[PDB]
Amino acid sequence: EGSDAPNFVLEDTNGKRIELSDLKGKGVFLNFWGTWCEPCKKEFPYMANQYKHFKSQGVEIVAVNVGESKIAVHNFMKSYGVNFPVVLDTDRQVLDAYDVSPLPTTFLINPEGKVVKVVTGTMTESMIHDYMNLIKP
Repeated sequence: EGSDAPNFVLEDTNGKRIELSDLKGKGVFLNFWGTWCEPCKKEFPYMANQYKHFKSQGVEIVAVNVGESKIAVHNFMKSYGVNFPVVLDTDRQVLDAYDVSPLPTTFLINPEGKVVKVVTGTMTESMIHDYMNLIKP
């Protein structure tokens, strides 16, 4: 069932604009994070490993960075082996549209574009696997 996921358009660290509604038809694992955030750091390698399994099953990750710069985010991506889309919520407009407080917070969006599950806090690799299975087409 779910609720409609608020649409947004944000850049990646190359300046490419990504619009959430353009990912309809795929599951979207929408993860809010910051470079300073320890529970975020812990789960990033798990996300990358699971993405290897689920990209070919029609799950996309969109990891929304809260407020930091292209260079800070680039450096983090390289350090953590990020192999999936990362966008920059430069002014917290997307954070606020999702009503996110602590980091990380994750929204599991089905192929219809509806939020079916919300997860606050760090996620184990087993949990991430389950979450991606939930939203795959």
